[PDB]
Amino acid sequence: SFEKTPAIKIVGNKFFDSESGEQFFIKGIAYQLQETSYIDALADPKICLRDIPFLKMLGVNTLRVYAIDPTKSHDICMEALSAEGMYVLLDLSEPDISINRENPSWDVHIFERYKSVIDAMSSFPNLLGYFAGNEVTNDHTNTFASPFVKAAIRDAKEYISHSNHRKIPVGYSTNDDAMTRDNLARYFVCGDVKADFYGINMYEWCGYSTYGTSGYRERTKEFEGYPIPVFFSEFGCNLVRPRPFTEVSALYGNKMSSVWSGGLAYMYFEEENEYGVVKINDNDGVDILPDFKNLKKEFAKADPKGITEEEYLTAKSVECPHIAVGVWEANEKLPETPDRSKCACLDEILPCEIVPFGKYEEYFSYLCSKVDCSDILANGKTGEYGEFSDCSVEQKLSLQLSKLYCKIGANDRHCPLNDKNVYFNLESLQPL
Ligand SMILES: OC[C@H]1O[C@@H](O[C@@H]2[C@@H](O)[C@H](O[C@@H]3[C@@H](O)[C@H](O[C@@H]4[C@@H](O)[C@H](O)O[C@H](CO)[C@H]4O)O[C@H](CO)[C@H]3O)O[C@H](CO)[C@H]2O)[C@H](O)[C@@H](O)[C@@H]1O
Ligand SMILES: OC[C@H]1O[C@@H](O[C@@H]2[C@@H](O)[C@H](O[C@@H]3[C@@H](O)[C@H](O)O[C@H](CO)[C@H]3O)O[C@H](CO)[C@H]2O)[C@H](O)[C@@H](O)[C@@H]1O
Repeated sequence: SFEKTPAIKIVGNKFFDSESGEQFFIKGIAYQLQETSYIDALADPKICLRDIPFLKMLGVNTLRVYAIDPTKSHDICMEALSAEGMYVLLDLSEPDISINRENPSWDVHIFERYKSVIDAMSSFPNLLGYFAGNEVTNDHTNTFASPFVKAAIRDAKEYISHSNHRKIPVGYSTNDDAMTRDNLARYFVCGDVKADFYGINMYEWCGYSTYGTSGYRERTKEFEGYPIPVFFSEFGCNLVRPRPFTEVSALYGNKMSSVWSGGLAYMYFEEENEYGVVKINDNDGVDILPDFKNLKKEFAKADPKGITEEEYLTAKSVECPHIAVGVWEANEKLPETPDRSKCACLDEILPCEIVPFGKYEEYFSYLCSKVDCSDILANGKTGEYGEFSDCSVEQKLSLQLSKLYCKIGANDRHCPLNDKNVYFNLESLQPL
């Protein structure tokens, strides 16, 4: 039974309980432990079942999870969360498969990761939403990554739309860099492709601050009227400890409740970073930390006054920020939808291949000085994306390798790169 967690839907710039029609406010906490590189606590009952009683004590209705393993089952933990009225916001990426902010690509390999997570998690009514990225652009030196994130939002939403699944919204989580934040917010709702919701990692309020002095009043005025639901995807500056979490009183108070859809404290687990509200001891048990009681009391007190779906309904294109060198370099034109079938054709017909099974940079420099690599380049500043720029890194390399091989024209099965990962593709010899 998922009865205690009816699906949440979006209307305008607010979330609503699809059953009751009442506005949904996130009272959340990030929940992520740190042969996958990441640990998927939601795939392991002995972990989630240990923590849910403590999560219940805190009074949260939402978790943010940054990484799941889509090859594992999640029904036990997802059902156990639902039985306690808890929802999940989930990143689609993982640390080893994410859009690289310094050298961005939107390709078949990352898109396949996104689809796998969607197919693993979409059956659960308590899946609140998916993030198609987290703090990808994080300052003025990497704004050209944002078009790739926008393409990911577009493609994730279309993949969901064309699937049998409930239409779980797809949004974005951003940092709070002063020089880029206005542009980022506009960009993710500009043109034809928009985030469904927008989360900000918000650490402006530290210690015993106030609505006016923290910056919260300024942020609230800035996001007034923003066309999609907005919330604090993280909060909980730890400058002053134990964290009193008095920001929670402001966030759910009258002024902010009309703009913000709540937020998620960072975070459940203590990881030698002084951000946890619990610490897992040597016996694998939960040791409650001084912050825990303060977060619990603040959430307990928080009673946001929202508006109902029906009354919101009877109440009611964004220009993309211009480009300026060194300041804002995210083109409105987005990379294409990665095409697994097109790219899979490279695996089959190319004479020279590099297996996935430091290296990449060196080989690109070598090959791209011998052949024209335009067809695999992706430029988020100028909005120029080569025909195979959506293929995997190895496919892109193999293409250039094969071009060089054909340019040489020796036709002797010697691929012109000495490396154990290079091979001649015998299928290339087979006529289609
Ligand atoms: O900056 C250039 C380098 O970028 C490298 O790729 C990164 C990629 O590693 C990153 O993965 C993110 C994680 O960093 C993120 O961690 C969460 C934290 O952001 C948060 O503060 O704490 C939680 C809980 O502890 C962390 O899990 O998790 C998300 C979701 O799984 C991952 O997407 O993403 C960056 C932007 O997409 C990306 O640039 C790249 O590997 C390097 O080569 C490059 O030098
Ligand atoms: O500079 C880039 C950096 O910005 C970080 O966001 C900052 C906030 O950290 C900062 O918060 C200030 C508090 O630390 C201080 O104690 O109080 C003052 C107000 O009196 C706060 O402003 O506020 C600025 C501007 O609002 C933010 O830009 C981001 O978390 C981080 O993502 C980014 O790298």
